[PDB]
Amino acid sequence: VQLVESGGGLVQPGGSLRLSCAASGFTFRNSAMHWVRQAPGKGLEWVSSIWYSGSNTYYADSVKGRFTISRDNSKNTLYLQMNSLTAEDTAVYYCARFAGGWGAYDVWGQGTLVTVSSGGGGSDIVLTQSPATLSLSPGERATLSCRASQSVSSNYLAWYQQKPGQAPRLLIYDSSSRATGVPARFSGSGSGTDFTLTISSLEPEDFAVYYCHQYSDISPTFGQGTKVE
Amino acid sequence: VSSGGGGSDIVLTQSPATLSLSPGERATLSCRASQSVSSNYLAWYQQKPGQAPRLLIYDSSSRATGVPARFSGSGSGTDFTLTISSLEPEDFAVYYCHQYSDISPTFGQGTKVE
Amino acid sequence: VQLVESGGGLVQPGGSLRLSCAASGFTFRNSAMHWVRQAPGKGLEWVSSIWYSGSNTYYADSVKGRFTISRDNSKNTLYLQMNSLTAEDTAVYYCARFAGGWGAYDVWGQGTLVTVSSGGGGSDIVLTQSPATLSLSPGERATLSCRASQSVSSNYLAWYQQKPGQAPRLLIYDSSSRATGVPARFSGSGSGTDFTLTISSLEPEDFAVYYCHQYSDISPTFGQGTKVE
Amino acid sequence: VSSGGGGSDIVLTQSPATLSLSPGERATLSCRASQSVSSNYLAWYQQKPGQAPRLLIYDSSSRATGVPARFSGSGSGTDFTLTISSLEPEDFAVYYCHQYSDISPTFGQGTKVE
Amino acid sequence: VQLVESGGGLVQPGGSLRLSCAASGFTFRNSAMHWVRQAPGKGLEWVSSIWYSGSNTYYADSVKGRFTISRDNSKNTLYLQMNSLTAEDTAVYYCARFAGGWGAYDVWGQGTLVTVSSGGGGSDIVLTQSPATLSLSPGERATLSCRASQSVSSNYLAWYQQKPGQAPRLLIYDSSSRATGVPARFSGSGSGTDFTLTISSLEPEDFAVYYCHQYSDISPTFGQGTKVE
Amino acid sequence: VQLVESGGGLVQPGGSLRLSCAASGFTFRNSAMHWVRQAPGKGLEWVSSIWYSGSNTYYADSVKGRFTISRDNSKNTLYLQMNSLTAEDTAVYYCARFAGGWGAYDVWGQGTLVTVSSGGGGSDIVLTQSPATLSLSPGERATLSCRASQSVSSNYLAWYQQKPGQAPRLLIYDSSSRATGVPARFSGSGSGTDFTLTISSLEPEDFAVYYCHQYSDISPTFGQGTKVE
Amino acid sequence: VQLVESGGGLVQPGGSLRLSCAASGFTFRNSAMHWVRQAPGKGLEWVSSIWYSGSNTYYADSVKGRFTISRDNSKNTLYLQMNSLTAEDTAVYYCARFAGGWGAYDVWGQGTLVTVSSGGGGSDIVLTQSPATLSLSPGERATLSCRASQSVSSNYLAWYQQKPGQAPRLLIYDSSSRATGVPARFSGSGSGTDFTLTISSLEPEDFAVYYCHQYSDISPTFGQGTKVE
Amino acid sequence: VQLVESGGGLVQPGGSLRLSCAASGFTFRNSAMHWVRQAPGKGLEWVSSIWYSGSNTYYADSVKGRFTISRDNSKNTLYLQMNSLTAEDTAVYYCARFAGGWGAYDVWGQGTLVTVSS
Amino acid sequence: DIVLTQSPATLSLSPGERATLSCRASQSVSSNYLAWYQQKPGQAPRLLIYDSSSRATGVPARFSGSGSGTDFTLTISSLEPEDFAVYYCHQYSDISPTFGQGTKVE
Repeated sequence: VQLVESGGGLVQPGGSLRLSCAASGFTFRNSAMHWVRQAPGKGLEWVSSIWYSGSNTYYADSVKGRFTISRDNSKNTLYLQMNSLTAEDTAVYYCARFAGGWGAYDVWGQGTLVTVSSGGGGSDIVLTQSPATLSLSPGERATLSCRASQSVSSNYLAWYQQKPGQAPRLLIYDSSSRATGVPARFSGSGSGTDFTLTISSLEPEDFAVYYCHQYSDISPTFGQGTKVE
Repeated sequence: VSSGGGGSDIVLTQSPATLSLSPGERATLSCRASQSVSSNYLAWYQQKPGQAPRLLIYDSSSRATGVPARFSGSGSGTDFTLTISSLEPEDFAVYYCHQYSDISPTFGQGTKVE
Repeated sequence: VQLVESGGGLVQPGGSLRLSCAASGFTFRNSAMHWVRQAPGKGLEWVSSIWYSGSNTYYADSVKGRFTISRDNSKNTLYLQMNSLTAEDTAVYYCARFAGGWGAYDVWGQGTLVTVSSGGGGSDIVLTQSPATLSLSPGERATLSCRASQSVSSNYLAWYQQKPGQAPRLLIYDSSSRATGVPARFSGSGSGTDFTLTISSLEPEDFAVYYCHQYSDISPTFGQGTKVE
Repeated sequence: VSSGGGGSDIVLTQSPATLSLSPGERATLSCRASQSVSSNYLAWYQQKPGQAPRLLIYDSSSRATGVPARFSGSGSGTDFTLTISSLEPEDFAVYYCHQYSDISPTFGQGTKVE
Repeated sequence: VQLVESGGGLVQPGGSLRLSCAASGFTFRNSAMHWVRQAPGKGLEWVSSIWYSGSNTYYADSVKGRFTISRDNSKNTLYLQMNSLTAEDTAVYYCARFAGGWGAYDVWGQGTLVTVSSGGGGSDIVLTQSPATLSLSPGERATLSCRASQSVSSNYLAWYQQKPGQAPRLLIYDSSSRATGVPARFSGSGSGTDFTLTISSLEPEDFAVYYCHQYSDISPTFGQGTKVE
Repeated sequence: VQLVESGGGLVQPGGSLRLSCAASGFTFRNSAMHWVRQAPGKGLEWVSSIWYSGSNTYYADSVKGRFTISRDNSKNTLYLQMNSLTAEDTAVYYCARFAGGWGAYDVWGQGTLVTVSSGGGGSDIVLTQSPATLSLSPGERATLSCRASQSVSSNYLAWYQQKPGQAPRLLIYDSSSRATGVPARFSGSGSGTDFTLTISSLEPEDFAVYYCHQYSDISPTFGQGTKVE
Repeated sequence: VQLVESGGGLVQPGGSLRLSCAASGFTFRNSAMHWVRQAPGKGLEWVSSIWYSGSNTYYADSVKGRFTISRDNSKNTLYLQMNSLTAEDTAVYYCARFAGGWGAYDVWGQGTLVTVSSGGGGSDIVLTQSPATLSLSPGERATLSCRASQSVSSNYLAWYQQKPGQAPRLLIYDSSSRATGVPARFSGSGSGTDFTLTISSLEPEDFAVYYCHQYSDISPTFGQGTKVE
Repeated sequence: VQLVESGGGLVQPGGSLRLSCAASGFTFRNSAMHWVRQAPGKGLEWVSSIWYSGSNTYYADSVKGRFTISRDNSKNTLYLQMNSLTAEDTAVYYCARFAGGWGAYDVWGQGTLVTVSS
Repeated sequence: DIVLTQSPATLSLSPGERATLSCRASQSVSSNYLAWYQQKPGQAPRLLIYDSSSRATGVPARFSGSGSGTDFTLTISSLEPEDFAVYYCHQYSDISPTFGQGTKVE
């Protein structure tokens, strides 16, 4: 009672890949067969299912319209055709026999890694903001930190304010340049890998999420935001 | 981008997120469903790093073939528990619960026993 | 300055796979290009090397005769053809530009996982012998243990003696049955998962390596051996 | 089954296999070669889990572009050292030495700094 | 140049002991002499210092008011009078000549072991709680385990809840009896060596430390606690 | 039913102290009364017990010969006389009524803090050695680090080698001066707050524990050692 | 059921020491009480025995005539008077209750270390000879090594030959000076910490044990011998 | 340069308690010495101060008329006499040397817990 | 009576990050007689900064004080695990010393 999986590998975004899973030791032609995937460092996620002729094939919203599950019962083989691949499809994909009330996923393939990437070496500039949250009162000072994994050339780092339900608003660019119409209580500083946004005396309208942003290369990245509440 | 309705999949919440224990000690894992799991169609899996998941328990309490008796599951409806009576050094892994009572299969996010 | 890898995946023993690495940002036609691999939980290991017009390709002894490195300077692409794959080829493979005294491996691909397996996860009964070594004198008793991860049906467990440079000898089969010609000082016992080989009074010819062996299923396994010195 | 080994390969031995340290402390890593490394063509790489190796030092002592000054390499012949002056939380990784002084490149087996 | 030590041994808590250190090979009357101790498995620790007539004598904080250093220059002998001894004083004690900028502790005695103990065991009933820490949300269930090294006769095992800065509060006794006023969500169970406390639905006021406690013999012991946070 | 405690506070090592516990709401003269303590941050620990007229009283091994439990039934008062106090006695002390099979410790006093200390600090120079453990082969180089919390004036830092069961042995003093008889393969260096000991080519006799030691003030301190194995 | 031991420590050779062991929890007056000792890094060794006053006290040959076992049944105390102590008495001494067929040594004291020494914190010069054995034929060369733990001043190192049943015979002194009547085929060399004895062409009369010997201080030491077969 | 504190403990309401602080390593006779307290879970709170002969001793309103600060310069000791104790006096009490412009509270005692309860 | 208000009440940060703490007085602090103290669980407060900007003996350079008048800040350049504690500001410019309510860095 075995499932021999094959396929996978490293593929460019928008590319195609076909996974196969060869069964032995059970009546494959009658079995419900599923695909399950697991993103790196994440949990298990169901992908697709196929059963007898007369039943519906099912897909998760993540893959419906791009992936095609199929089977060739004469070769006891399960297939997953993966088209229009995206970085979010990066995961280890498992074939599995579904036994329902008689064992759930009782037989698993060993799994194959599918990585969807056009990148090189190769590391985008990661921005880490601190603290994650600041609880303050009107009139008090807010000091926000943005640290980059690499030097931000030309200090091309910007700060944005975003209130709920609204688009982000530019506060600071070029690390220290205050945009037109921004009150003087906003000020940015720092260089290289260490940047700070300071709100000298908070007003009730300054409570929002604040993002830092580096535009010193072809791969723009954002910090994950600091909420000032 | 969605094909579902106002509807809501059955959400499984495992607790605790992490358990640090020693060999010989008891491990008690919780799985909590947002809705009742029909027919008690809930399973437990063990996953070690770099390996495929391995079935431990199905139908909430039925121990899979080849699984040692120190593993046991219980509970019904929305409250399920996996108990490892006396941990062995081979038991340290990530454990997932899984409901298969409907068309939209869902997993818990896992409890790491370290 | 980028190296964009593609390929890899899960394949069965004896299969073939081709890896590719597309370069940009440097004069690929002048650069020496290498392949480096890393087995899971292991260190880095050089695989192959290729350089300019006067093709002078080099291979590691593990792959010489099975792998072929090549390059197409018109597409700025490096290739690795991998034939006769075995589970020992399971690794993450990196392409890398070699700069020698001007940077060693200064540019790396992101790496792609190549896994060579026929579906091996392990239903096989694992036998653990203890202790690994026993130092005793003639006339003393040697007590050897064999422990199975699962119950050995019908007590189909055997014991063998092996001296250096010679084939093993059957000592005990069916857990307790003494083979033809075996002196009565050898005796086996136990059932299920707990088995013992006893040498009542050691003779100078009894100092050897002893293996246990279960034949209760279709995946036969051996213990890893106990040396009696 | 062998292709003619072996061999003339320069063997690199790293020590210790593991270093348990805290942020702010000094990490001193050793790489010993079985034979003299001509031109001191020895490099050091940093590798974090799931990522490609990153060049730290080449030509025994040359700190690569973009590498913080707290990394420094030294030594010659058969005795080489990588020093991390004051560890940062991002410096905890596996470190490999690498000789490229001949046609058979070899790596050390790595030192884990945890 | 040598320091010859004598004294030490095994004494009961609250006892007294005097160590000696006879010197030869140097001008002892002018030397600064120290005592240094080392608990089993631990590091070196300075204890006391004495020097010329006209200087101060110094003591470590822990021994101040208990130990007295002294010297008899006519007999080239150093002394350490040790009073109010407790288990924390168990250590090998060294006398050493302090040379300062000309050799620090350049001469050491061979050391004598001082052990302060009223008994040799050890054979108490050891309670082991698991896990040490539980991070849970309100409404979830907490299952706490208490394992005894020996059988708890009559199942005389109690559970206590303690909040920061407050005295412990009895929850369960006789393994399963809820104390008066304890809500029904708490419940104890088990027998022999395996006991559990179960909090069925955590309230915000239930987050505290929980201790088990066996009172089946003349040497009561507690578990080391489980913090439900 | 209550226990009203009194006493405690801050005393110096070698001092004495008496705790009291006045009972009300029950027939005190028939109840067994215990003392339980809890060191800062640690768990509960039984101290002493006392019972009826034929007083068979019990003590924890650490306090035997130092503490005395007693009771005055005419005053409904429990006492704990504490002599020969050291830092390990620092704890919150509770009196408790022992109900046994009808409630264990069902009634507790509110607890009083007893702190034994000869001074606030503790403001010494802290030496931190790195790493704690080095696993090396003969012929390799051991590089040991000793960092100080404050600058070591005059570079008054020494290194010692200690083998199991032997007294420490001076290797280096004044940060970099080799003691007489110390081979050239040992060498110390550094100044201010950063010091290193280097053993260039490890011999089999070099595997031991190494300590650094600052003697630049009247409070000598040691590192906790580095084990070279 | 407990034995509380006390006494021991570091004492001069020829000195005296008394050990005590206080019993509780059993009818001490009826029990046979023994002393057992354990030299550092060695096994257990019986020392003495005492029983009812109608039986005889017993001693091991190691201690008979110098040690006195006694008991005071009114204090439930066992004693061991240790007179005329020698370095061979250095050991951890245990008191133990002997139950014979009803428990052997079922109750032990915790043990106290007795060290009998007159030396300082420094060690004697240790000589290590290698190899332990040399099997050679007549006419062949024998090369023997003696390595000292410390440098041997003035090269005061000697070599002796000892045949079975005979006194040692001087071969070489001052490392290289051949004694009177010694054949020229014997020759010594080396200095400091590395010394060698060479027998150029072995004769059948040269098969014996060979010892090195350092006389550079007041504490003479010998190597452990190399046997030439 | 240290302050060795002693005293404290658990006392009934209305009871009395005396705290001590023994100084060494500086010219205590000339130093301004303060008591500062910290109730469980709360912040630091100044209690009392004493200085040279010819200066005024000061008390917080919460202890004025119940607590008495004093010193014995011959013995290099600082005292706090705590009378008419209430549950609100429950706190860890610190003695501290006040250096003003040259280091504020630059030397602290280790603190002793005073709990007032019945 | 000078009231000192510290902000934020809580700062959750990782090792290596900077902590910026604010102390704001209801009145001007004469001579900038403002101090900062660090207190760890179970221990006495320990002086870090005095005179608004003077670093006490033995205090690492990673601690820095600044400000004047009514606005003062304590900055910890690179947080270490032993730096996680509660921090109090303290004005001693008048006869009624007052403390801030503390900022706990966790």
